[PDB]
Amino acid sequence: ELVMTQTPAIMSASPGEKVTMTCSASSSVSSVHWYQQKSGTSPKRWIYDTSKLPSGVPGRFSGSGSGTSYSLTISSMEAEDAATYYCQQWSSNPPTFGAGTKLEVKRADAAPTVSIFPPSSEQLTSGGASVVCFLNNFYPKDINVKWKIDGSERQNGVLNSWTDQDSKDSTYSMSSTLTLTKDEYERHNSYTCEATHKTSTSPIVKSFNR
Amino acid sequence: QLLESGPDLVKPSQSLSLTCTVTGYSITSGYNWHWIRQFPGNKLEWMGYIHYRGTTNYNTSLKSRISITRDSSKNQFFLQLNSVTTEDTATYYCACDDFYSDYWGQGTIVTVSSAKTTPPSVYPLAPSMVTLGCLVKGYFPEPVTVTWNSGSLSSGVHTFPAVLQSDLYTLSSSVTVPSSTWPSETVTCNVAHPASSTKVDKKIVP
Ligand SMILES: OC[C@H]1O[C@H]2C=C[C@H]3O[C@H]4[C@H](O)[C@H]5OCC=CC[C@@H]5O[C@@H]4C[C@@H]3O[C@@H]2C/C=C\[C@@H]1O
Repeated sequence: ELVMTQTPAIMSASPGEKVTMTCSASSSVSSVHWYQQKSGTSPKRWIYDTSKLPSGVPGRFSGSGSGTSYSLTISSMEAEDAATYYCQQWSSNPPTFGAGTKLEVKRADAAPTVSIFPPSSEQLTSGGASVVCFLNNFYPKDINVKWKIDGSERQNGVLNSWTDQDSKDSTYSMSSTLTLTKDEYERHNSYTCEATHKTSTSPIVKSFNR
Repeated sequence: QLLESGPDLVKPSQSLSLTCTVTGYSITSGYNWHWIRQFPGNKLEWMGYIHYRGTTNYNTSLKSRISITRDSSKNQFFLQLNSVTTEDTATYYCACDDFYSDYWGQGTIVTVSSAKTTPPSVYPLAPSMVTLGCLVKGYFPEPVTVTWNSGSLSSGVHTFPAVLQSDLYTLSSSVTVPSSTWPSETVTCNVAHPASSTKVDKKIVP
């Protein structure tokens, strides 16, 4: 149960930048381990026994520390270093892990490609009706979506999901699903997906008429 | 080298059992073989390990409920976690290390819930480049796997994290291809839900 606080919780860097993250323990620990984890894959030891590099780990990585204050440093950031880093201590059982530092890689801004989709026939047949909207490959990761049916905003029945930074183009994506009963759907004509992003003052809109 | 296998879903108060099949190296030759889990939220926790000499070392907070054994003849080791609850829901990985190096499996997702296993409904999302989609909803538990054209279409694909609501999950996946390839050629999302033994191929027609 000893607690490792990792800082910052989230951070971004352009390739080439020096990167530093800290691991501060609530109690004395004699050492720590660092793990790198990229979206969709298992954790992997990146630094062991606080200053040591396992084979295959790039030398731009280094770790140092003592007592209750540890840190991991990247001399020169590369796009392939984007991932979440966890520190772990094994001085006491349980060998507690930190909550992690999510290192993201920055790139040029990019507006989202927005696509809307009416409910399918198979679903309508089941008494259900979902309208789907995709906001793909945008950057920064901050974005909003708003549903409008015949002009007025709709808030209930909306489920949103966000992907982690893309590994090839470093963009983010979002999916918004609006579900209504089949009869509520057929009581209206215009369905709109509105996306507000940094790359544009006025929101992007896509829509269809029933 | 190592692959986890076991129940997709367990009910509370039951015992959870998992197997790690190791190939390429003998679990009796060296390394410590662990079981490590990650709860939704990305919080990691080492559960314990079985030394290559047959010896054990557990996480003190799980000591009374856990048991790690092995079958040297089949070169696999196991995890048993008694009296589980909705807290135990996590992605479980088996791994091995010798301090200087470590190796991990792919991890297997285990959900502890008394909710009803439900097959998913797969709806096609039709509308230079065109975006298509696939809405997978009304299922339980996680996970589901989604591929496009049996996996031949990989880039230009975005599969979004499922969202839970009222004990049912909803997930979507988009694929972006040239207008030259669609509707000209066929695009199909392949959906699998091992927990209900469901496999669906939904062709995306205009
Ligand atoms: O009984 C002494 C000490 O036992 C612990 C000893 C070592 C630790 O070994 C760690 C592994 O190197 C590491 O391998 C690879 C990947 C992920 C995690 C795994 O974590 C292991 C934790 C382990 O801690 C054991 C129990 C903790 C303190 C005990 O006082």
